Amino acid sequence: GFLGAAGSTMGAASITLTVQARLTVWGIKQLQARVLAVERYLQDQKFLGLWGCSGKIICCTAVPWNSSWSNKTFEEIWNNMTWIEWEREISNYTSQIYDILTISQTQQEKNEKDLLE
Amino acid sequence: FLGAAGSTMGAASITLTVQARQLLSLTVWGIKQLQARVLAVERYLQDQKFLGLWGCSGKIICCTAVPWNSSWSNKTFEEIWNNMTWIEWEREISNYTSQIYDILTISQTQQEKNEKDLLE
Amino acid sequence: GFLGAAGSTMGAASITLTVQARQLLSLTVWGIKQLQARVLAVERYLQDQKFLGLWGCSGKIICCTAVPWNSSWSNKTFEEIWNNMTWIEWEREISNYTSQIYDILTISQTQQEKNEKDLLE
Amino acid sequence: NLWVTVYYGVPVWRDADTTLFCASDAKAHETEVHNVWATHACVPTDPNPQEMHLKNVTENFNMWKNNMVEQMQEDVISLWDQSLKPCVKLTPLCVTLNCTSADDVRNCSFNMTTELRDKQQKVYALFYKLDIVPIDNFSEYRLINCNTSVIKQACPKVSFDPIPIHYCTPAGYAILRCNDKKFNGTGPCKNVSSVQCTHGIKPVVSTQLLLNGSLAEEGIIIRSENLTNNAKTIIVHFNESVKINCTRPSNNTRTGIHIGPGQVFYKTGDIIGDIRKAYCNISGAQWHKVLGRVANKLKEHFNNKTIVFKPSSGGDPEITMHHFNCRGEFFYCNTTKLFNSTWGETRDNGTITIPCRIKQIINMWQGVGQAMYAPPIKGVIKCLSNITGILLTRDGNNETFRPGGGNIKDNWRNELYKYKVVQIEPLGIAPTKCKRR
Amino acid sequence: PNPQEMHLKNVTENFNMWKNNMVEQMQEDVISLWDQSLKPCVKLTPLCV
Amino acid sequence: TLNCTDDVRNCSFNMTTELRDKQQKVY
Amino acid sequence: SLAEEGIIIRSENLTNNAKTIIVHFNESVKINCTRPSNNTRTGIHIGPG
Amino acid sequence: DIQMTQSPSTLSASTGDTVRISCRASQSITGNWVAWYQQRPGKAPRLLIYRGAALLGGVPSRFRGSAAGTDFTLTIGNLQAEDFGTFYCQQYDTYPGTFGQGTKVEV
Amino acid sequence: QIHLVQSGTEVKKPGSSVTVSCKAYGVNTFGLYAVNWVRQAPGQSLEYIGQIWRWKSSASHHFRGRVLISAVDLTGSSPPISSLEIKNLTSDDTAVYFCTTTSTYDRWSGLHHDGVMAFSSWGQGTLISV
Amino acid sequence: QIHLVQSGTEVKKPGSSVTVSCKAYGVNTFGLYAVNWVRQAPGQSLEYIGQIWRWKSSASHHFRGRVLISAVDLTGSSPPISSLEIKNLTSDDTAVYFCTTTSTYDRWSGLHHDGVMAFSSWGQGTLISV
Ligand SMILES: *[C@@H]1O[C@H](CO)[C@@H](O[C@@H]2O[C@H](CO)[C@@H](O[C@@H]3O[C@H](CO[C@H]4O[C@H](CO[C@H]5O[C@H](CO)[C@@H](O)[C@H](O)[C@@H]5O[C@H]5O[C@H](CO)[C@@H](O)[C@H](O)[C@@H]5O)[C@@H](O)[C@H](O[C@H]5O[C@H](CO)[C@@H](O)[C@H](O)[C@@H]5O)[C@@H]4O)[C@@H](O)[C@H](O[C@H]4O[C@H](CO)[C@@H](O)[C@H](O)[C@@H]4O[C@H]4O[C@H](CO)[C@@H](O)[C@H](O)[C@@H]4O[C@H]4O[C@H](CO)[C@@H](O)[C@H](O)[C@@H]4O)[C@@H]3O)[C@H](O)[C@H]2NC(C)=O)[C@H](O)[C@H]1NC(C)=O
Ligand SMILES: *[C@@H]1O[C@H](CO)[C@@H](O[C@@H]2O[C@H](CO)[C@@H](O[C@@H]3O[C@H](CO[C@H]4O[C@H](CO[C@H]5O[C@H](CO)[C@@H](O)[C@H](O)[C@@H]5O[C@H]5O[C@H](CO)[C@@H](O)[C@H](O)[C@@H]5O)[C@@H](O)[C@H](O)[C@@H]4O)[C@@H](O)[C@H](O[C@H]4O[C@H](CO)[C@@H](O)[C@H](O)[C@@H]4O[C@H]4O[C@H](CO)[C@@H](O)[C@H](O)[C@@H]4O[C@H]4O[C@H](CO)[C@@H](O)[C@H](O)[C@@H]4O)[C@@H]3O)[C@H](O)[C@H]2NC(C)=O)[C@H](O)[C@H]1NC(C)=O
Ligand SMILES: *[C@@H]1O[C@H](CO)[C@@H](O[C@@H]2O[C@H](CO)[C@@H](O[C@@H]3O[C@H](CO[C@H]4O[C@H](CO)[C@@H](O)[C@H](O)[C@@H]4O)[C@@H](O)[C@H](O[C@H]4O[C@H](CO)[C@@H](O)[C@H](O)[C@@H]4O[C@H]4O[C@H](CO)[C@@H](O)[C@H](O)[C@@H]4O)[C@@H]3O)[C@H](O)[C@H]2NC(C)=O)[C@H](O)[C@H]1NC(C)=O
Ligand SMILES: *[C@@H]1O[C@H](CO)[C@@H](O[C@@H]2O[C@H](CO)[C@@H](O[C@@H]3O[C@H](CO)[C@@H](O)[C@H](O)[C@@H]3O)[C@H](O)[C@H]2NC(C)=O)[C@H](O)[C@H]1NC(C)=O
Ligand SMILES: *[C@@H]1O[C@H](CO)[C@@H](O[C@@H]2O[C@H](CO)[C@@H](O[C@@H]3O[C@H](CO)[C@@H](O)[C@H](O)[C@@H]3O)[C@H](O)[C@H]2NC(C)=O)[C@H](O)[C@H]1NC(C)=O
Ligand SMILES: *[C@@H]1O[C@H](CO)[C@@H](O[C@@H]2O[C@H](CO)[C@@H](O[C@@H]3O[C@H](CO)[C@@H](O)[C@H](O)[C@@H]3O)[C@H](O)[C@H]2NC(C)=O)[C@H](O)[C@H]1NC(C)=O
Ligand SMILES: *[C@@H]1O[C@H](CO)[C@@H](O)[C@H](O)[C@H]1NC(C)=O
Ligand SMILES: *[C@@H]1O[C@H](CO)[C@@H](O)[C@H](O)[C@H]1NC(C)=O
Ligand SMILES: *[C@@H]1O[C@H](CO)[C@@H](O)[C@H](O)[C@H]1NC(C)=O
Ligand SMILES: *[C@@H]1O[C@H](CO)[C@@H](O)[C@H](O)[C@H]1NC(C)=O
Ligand SMILES: *[C@@H]1O[C@H](CO)[C@@H](O)[C@H](O)[C@H]1NC(C)=O
Ligand SMILES: *[C@@H]1O[C@H](CO)[C@@H](O)[C@H](O)[C@H]1NC(C)=O
Ligand SMILES: *[C@@H]1O[C@H](CO)[C@@H](O)[C@H](O)[C@H]1NC(C)=O
Ligand SMILES: *[C@@H]1O[C@H](CO)[C@@H](O)[C@H](O)[C@H]1NC(C)=O
Ligand SMILES: *[C@@H]1O[C@H](CO)[C@@H](O)[C@H](O)[C@H]1NC(C)=O
Ligand SMILES: *[C@@H]1O[C@H](CO)[C@@H](O)[C@H](O)[C@H]1NC(C)=O
Ligand SMILES: *[C@@H]1O[C@H](CO)[C@@H](O)[C@H](O)[C@H]1NC(C)=O
Ligand SMILES: *[C@@H]1O[C@H](CO)[C@@H](O)[C@H](O)[C@H]1NC(C)=O
Ligand SMILES: *[C@@H]1O[C@H](CO)[C@@H](O)[C@H](O)[C@H]1NC(C)=O
Ligand SMILES: *[C@@H]1O[C@H](CO)[C@@H](O)[C@H](O)[C@H]1NC(C)=O
Ligand SMILES: *[C@@H]1O[C@H](CO)[C@@H](O)[C@H](O)[C@H]1NC(C)=O
Ligand SMILES: *[C@@H]1O[C@H](CO)[C@@H](O)[C@H](O)[C@H]1NC(C)=O
Repeated sequence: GFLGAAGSTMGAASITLTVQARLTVWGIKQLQARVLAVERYLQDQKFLGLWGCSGKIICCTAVPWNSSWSNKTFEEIWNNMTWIEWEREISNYTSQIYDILTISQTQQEKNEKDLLE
Repeated sequence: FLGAAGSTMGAASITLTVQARQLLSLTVWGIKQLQARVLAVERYLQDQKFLGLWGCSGKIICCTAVPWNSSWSNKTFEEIWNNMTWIEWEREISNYTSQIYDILTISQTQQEKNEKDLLE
Repeated sequence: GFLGAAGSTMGAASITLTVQARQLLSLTVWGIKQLQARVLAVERYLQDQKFLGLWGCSGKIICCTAVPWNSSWSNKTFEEIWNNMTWIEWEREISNYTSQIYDILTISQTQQEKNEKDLLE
Repeated sequence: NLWVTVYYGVPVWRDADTTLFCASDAKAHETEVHNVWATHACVPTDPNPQEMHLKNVTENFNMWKNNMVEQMQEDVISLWDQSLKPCVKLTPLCVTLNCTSADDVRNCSFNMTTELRDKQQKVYALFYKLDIVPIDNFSEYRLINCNTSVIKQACPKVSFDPIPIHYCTPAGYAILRCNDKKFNGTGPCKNVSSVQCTHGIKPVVSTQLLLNGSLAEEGIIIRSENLTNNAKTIIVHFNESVKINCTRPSNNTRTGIHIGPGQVFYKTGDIIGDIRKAYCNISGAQWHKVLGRVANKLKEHFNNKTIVFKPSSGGDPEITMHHFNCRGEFFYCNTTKLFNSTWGETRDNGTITIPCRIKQIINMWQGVGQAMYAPPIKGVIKCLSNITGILLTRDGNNETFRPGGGNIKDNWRNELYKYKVVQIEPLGIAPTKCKRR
Repeated sequence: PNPQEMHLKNVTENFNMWKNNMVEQMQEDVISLWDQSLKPCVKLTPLCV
Repeated sequence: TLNCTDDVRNCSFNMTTELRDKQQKVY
Repeated sequence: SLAEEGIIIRSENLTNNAKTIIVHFNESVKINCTRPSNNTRTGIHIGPG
Repeated sequence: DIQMTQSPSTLSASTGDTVRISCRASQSITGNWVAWYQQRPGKAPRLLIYRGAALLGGVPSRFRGSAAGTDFTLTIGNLQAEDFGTFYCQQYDTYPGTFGQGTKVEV
Repeated sequence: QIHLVQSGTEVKKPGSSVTVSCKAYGVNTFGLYAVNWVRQAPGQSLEYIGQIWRWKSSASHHFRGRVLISAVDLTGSSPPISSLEIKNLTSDDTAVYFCTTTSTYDRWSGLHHDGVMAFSSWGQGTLISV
Repeated sequence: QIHLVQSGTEVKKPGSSVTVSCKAYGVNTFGLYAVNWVRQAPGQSLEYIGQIWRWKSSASHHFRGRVLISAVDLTGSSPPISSLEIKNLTSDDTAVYFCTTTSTYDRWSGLHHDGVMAFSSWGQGTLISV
């Protein structure tokens, strides 16, 4: 999660994805926050690993883009639309895309195991 | 997750991936959830540490170059995968899990050393 | 435990780095003294992997990087780095260029990912 | 020609301080009877010892800047305090005592509350002279810990039996053990070793003599923060442990009275049989042998001057008497017979019987810990302990060494002197010839 | 919001009602909930007269 | 109950002491 | 903290008079408060410690 | 074995005049094993900088250092009267440690 | 804090042996400290004579066999003491002599490196004329 | 809750200028809400006239230059007021004008995007005959 260049359109912002890194009242406020942050990071990586994208900031996949998600061309998506606007546009089809990505990675793993006989 | 726990290994193995844990998204009960969450995080991280040391960093089904010793099981492939379930199998090979873990780690070490040697 | 070959020079120790390989780990006063330790260790391990992943390794004990060795970091040649130098001594020698090396590795992995995406067209 | 290569798991470490959790033995609360040290909560259970000898590794140890001893101090104080929260509060008997005046006990009478808030009962209780301060025949008195704090009784099931407590370390850290003989606790260490868990440090609290501790390997070791400074206590460690036998040979009666709803206050009623002073027996030959060895070791560090042990100057019984805990009854012994000699050597070789005075209003920690009241123990109590060290305090031709003196931490500095908390950094960058991403 | 159950087909599991730890945990939780619910309440120590 | 005689009031009350038996008059 | 360019009026609902108008100043008035009486603190003992 | 030389053999400046004292080595000190000293007349040397650019406690923050290969420099922002004196350049990267000649700063 | 004091000032005939003493106030022990002996010529730069580090004595090649360095740590009466004994004095030794101690406790301080260290605490100095 | 009331029914001679005023009871500010003007011809479907969104006013291409949208937010006396002025009235302007306010606070509501929004609250409506 790198805010900044967040009003920048997708084409300009994707380039600017960069180096990610480099009892008391306050006693439990720190611990609960730390546990929640750890659980959220491990869920983001849990999703990212199921698609074969573990350890990759920009991951390409073999899932064709259905037009039911959007019939907006590459230039229209990447030249005059920001990331928040895009994720609002495709906010209804995130679960379906997650399922398709998981199924595609499963198919790729099965095919890889088959080719190894 | 335990679904298809009565299916023989071969039949279930295809169903291990049909659903792959996808699409998740100071009182008496305060301590319970915190301890549970920390324990679950630690256990999941430990499972990945074992799974990562063998080269299977992000693979649900991971092939390995370790040959199957016959002392671990003399049973043939069809006798393992057609008339045996996962609980029965892991009970059968319950004494050789530590040894197999060590052999997997050693094999991945050998593969990584050979890969580094080739790059030189 | 990662600390076994600690007086051994880096050349001899690097063999024993993978021998260990961390192969197997298979509200009272002590109630919080363990929970805090658990959370701190978990997040420290996750930070180590997050650094390791950003460089493209993500699960390799000995990870190979395409970054050339700048001479300002160390003018010492490979033999006198690996035959008369231990790991603590080495990391003390290069203690001033760890942040720069981290940044260079992250930039290099970003460049390699961009090239991989460009080749895929 | 050379390219960066990243290694994970390198033997690189730094000094650090963190929270070390407990790991008691499988006995839990000593087969499940509540210990004041809460040793079933030391959830870790210590099954196997993993150690590694760090070859060709020299690490600098400074036992006087260890944070392990301070963590032990805080943990022990917190465990002691938390065991007294459930127990009875003894505010009803901060009351004027009509003590019979002309043995150390005193027959005192006072009006004490009953289970009913309306009614009051007159109570007769035998209070020790050490727990009584004159109010200023039948003079009027009051308990000593009345103008400072409110005392709390000890729960009947809570047992003060020091059982070993291990200080283990979280993942990503390690504990360095010195394993080096005759270690002064301050300097280089040649066979440093990496352990996950410390040995069992018994939380034994004592003032002038360290009992039941870990005893040295090859000789008597003298450890002081600053030898020139006379305000720095000299901690002596023993190759061999002198044996002390402490008894209270008087059968005592605890007669619980009800001072509220469900609150029973246990008082000493009378002695069934002879009245016998408490004492501790120490063999003269063994004690004088060990004291001669200590005198020689002190001559080594003190310019070969004649070493004169002299009895403690005086003050509070806690400060200037050997204090310990036999079976839940706290003793305050006179060590004047023990520490009285000049070397460079009393020729007695028989048992040394030293008087002791039992107390009940206990303040083990000088204000930082709570004040408690120890209920009497019914039968005669006998405890068999080995002394493994001394705490001396030199005062400014010869050097004189009063016994006792020190902080509470000095009891555990003979235990945690060789352990060092160390943080492991597993990432490493080295130049190698791989060249591939 | 939703049950999220699933039926383990061809799975036989042995149940012992009298060695369940869930009931012991329920007892401890209920006792603790009563205990904490009465801490911020009147003490009625004057009534013992 | 106070026996009183930001304008202060000089109140008199007899209250507890370190000893539960004895009470001290306080001004 | 004091405002940057001008005095700012912040109310939850201006029309409602039960909502407290909050005024922010871009200039801070200085207040000097003093209690000029030499006072004596005498500590009596009401219990053990 | 490594001979370290100091750029300005003597220097001239006054209060408020920041001076850059430079130093060069016979080899490449990539570990930044260089230390800086000040010697007032009739007194012992005082350590100001260790490990290239690290400051001791009790040393004014006006003193700062930089490390770049064989070039090591010492800068004194807002030079003051007590700062005047001979400055030394030391290397402890290899045995034995070696000192630069000197840089006298005078009014 | 820490204060280093040396043994006054001596003027001796050539060929004699001079002993300079170094009494370290504030040093808990020479196990965690290293005494480094350096000499300053009347107009020249400072030179390095030798050291004791972890109770091991060493001197630079120029001073090998011609100097002796000894040290004893805390006693009841005296602080840690270090002694520099030059043998066969010559007119070239007309220089101020300094005694220095640095904390070699933590390996990541940067003041020390493989036994070759900076100089953190400086004594008054014993000018020697001959 | 939220209630919108408008000026009232008016009869105008063709060529005149009519102003419809909309007062929003329950809108904390027009910085967070957005006022959208809607006309409904007798029997026909609803049309879109113009809006003020984030204190920026715009109108549909059909109505550009023939309409003004103005608004002022909360004051001590009156709730936020929005005004609809139709210059150069013609017989085609006989429709039940409506006032709407939609909450544009959170971007993930779905009621709005890029300044084009669904109408959540509807005013009473002022029939205009000309
Ligand atoms: C918290 O802090 C916040 C700031 O930090 C603060 O925000 C501020 O809020 C105030 C409100 O309280 C804002 O001030 C108001 O802004 C309104 C919007 O103004 C914009 O739009 C108009 C109209 O723009 C159209 O027309 C012009 C000219 O033709 C074009 O150039 C435009 O492009 C646009 O045209 C398009 O749209 C048309 C349809 O509308 C189409 O037909 C057309 O084809 C196009 O598509 C502009 O005029 C405004 O520009 C102004 O500023 C520029 C320079 O910046 C000037 O050059 C210019 O002359 C303008 O002054 C702007 O772009 C205003 O409508 C509103 O004005 C009313 O109030 C002022 C007093 O302040 C009056 O003087 C004025 O006459 C208006 O009063 C009328 O409306 C009220 C509302 O009902 C009536 O009650 C009143 O009776 C009066 O009606 C009469 O006149 C009308 C015509 O004026 C007429 O139609 C009626 O029928 C009747 O005769 C006011 O200025 C302010 O901007 C905010 N500031 C910021 C930074 O956000 C917030 O309030 C604070 N919160 C609280 C709780 O306090
Ligand atoms: C806790 O416990 C730990 C251990 O358990 C404990 O650690 C111990 O600390 C002891 C200190 O209290 C320590 O004992 C001292 O050790 C000193 C080091 O000894 C080594 O080096 C010397 C010198 O080696 C030179 O020289 C020889 C001979 O030429 C040569 O063979 C060597 O290779 C080396 O030469 C190299 O260096 C030269 C420069 O020095 C160079 O010129 C050469 O070319 C070459 O490069 C050896 O001789 C030893 O054998 C060791 O190898 C040691 O110096 C010191 O001796 C002093 O004390 C003795 C009594 O114990 C005296 O008998 C002795 O004479 C010394 O006393 C002189 O110095 C003191 C210092 O102030 C002075 O006050 C005295 O008056 C006296 O001066 C006079 O004599 C000297 C000559 O001796 C003259 O020069 C003067 O001018 C005067 O006339 C101690 O022996 C012990 O080793 C250490 N143990 C361990 C295991 O670590 C720790 O201290 C404890 N903690 C506490 C708080 O107690
Ligand atoms: C900041 O603070 C102000 C002042 O407190 C507040 O303004 C008030 O807003 C509320 C909105 O919830 C207003 O309540 C509504 O007002 C309208 C019109 O009000 C005017 O006219 C009435 C009658 O003459 C006057 O009393 C009033 O003072 C105004 O002059 C009323 O039409 C509404 O009627 C509803 O109330 C009935 C009970 O009284 C309900 O049975 C019913 O819900 C009525 O609404 C129904 O009417 C529709 C037909 O028109 C019908 O089809 C629907 O079914 C609908 O349910 C209601 O009283 C209140 O008047 C405002 N007060 C003032 C002084 O202006 C702001 O809202 C507040 N801001 C924020 C952000 O909270
Ligand atoms: C030093 O250690 C010795 C032994 O390690 C301690 O002596 C032992 O003390 C325990 C309790 O403190 C005794 O156990 C108790 O015995 C009584 C009487 O039989 C019994 O009623 C209790 O339930 C409990 O079992 C134990 O017998 C005793 N052992 C010996 C040999 O004396 C000693 O107390 C320690 N010293 C200090 C100061 O802690
Ligand atoms: C190489 O890395 C080491 C890593 O520690 C650097 O040492 C550190 O240097 C900084 C900069 O001077 C020190 O911070 C300063 O500390 C002083 C203490 O008096 C303080 O007054 C200043 O305000 C500032 O915070 C830091 O303490 C020091 N750390 C250690 C352990 O020595 C060193 O500077 C690096 N080398 C170069 C050439 O940058
Ligand atoms: C251990 O305790 C002794 C005694 O308290 C400490 O020795 C004292 O050290 C201080 C330095 O902090 C000495 O003060 C300095 O002495 C020199 C020489 O007199 C003087 O020029 C300075 O102005 C300053 O006064 C002090 O004299 C010395 N006292 C004695 C009698 O030895 C020692 O520092 C402590 N050691 C540790 C481990 O801290
Ligand atoms: C769109 O495509 C995805 C996969 O590419 C598919 O799952 C989904 O059913 C498709 N939707 C429609 C409406 O065809
Ligand atoms: C986009 O695709 C949809 C159906 O998938 C179609 O109705 C629409 O006309 C397309 N738009 C363009 C610009 O091709
Ligand atoms: C994106 O769309 C807006 C409005 O539709 C348009 O003004 C802009 O020119 C478009 N982007 C590009 C690069 O043309
Ligand atoms: C079984 O074979 C493996 C190699 O795959 C070997 O490492 C292991 O030692 C063998 N088992 C026994 C009991 O020798
Ligand atoms: C499993 O083994 C039994 C042994 O008799 C055999 O009858 C059965 O057919 C085997 N399972 C399958 C699926 O063939
Ligand atoms: C530093 O690197 C240069 C090569 O540019 C080499 O000639 C020189 O010997 C090196 N010095 C050291 C001390 O490694
Ligand atoms: C390390 O360097 C020293 C001196 O440069 C050399 O004598 C030694 O041989 C080197 N190490 C090894 C293992 O050769
Ligand atoms: C103390 O008790 C005795 C008898 O028990 C009684 O005679 C005497 O008056 C009492 N003294 C006080 C001060 O109450
Ligand atoms: C350190 O200990 C090991 C075994 O504990 C022993 O073999 C070794 O000799 C010791 N170190 C030295 C220097 O003797
Ligand atoms: C202590 O160790 C042994 C007994 O374990 C004893 O024989 C030896 O003489 C003693 N050492 C000393 C301090 O003299
Ligand atoms: C010791 O005293 C207790 C206290 O009642 C008594 O029960 C026991 O019999 C006594 N023992 C002897 C030997 O008299
Ligand atoms: C202490 O008791 C033990 C065993 O009970 C005995 O061996 C020893 O001699 C006794 N010591 C004295 C001084 O009585
Ligand atoms: C002295 O008693 C303790 C009690 O725990 C025991 O551990 C120790 O071994 C005894 N001393 C000797 C020399 O046996
Ligand atoms: C204080 O004590 C006196 C007797 O000593 C008593 O008469 C008085 O009533 C007490 N104070 C109050 C407020 O009752
Ligand atoms: C804001 O700026 C300064 C206060 O720092 C003052 O001169 C000016 O009048 C202020 N503005 C208002 C509206 O108070
Ligand atoms: C005010 O009174 C207090 C109370 O004793 C005293 O300590 C202080 O010095 C007085 N100050 C002046 C200025 O008189």
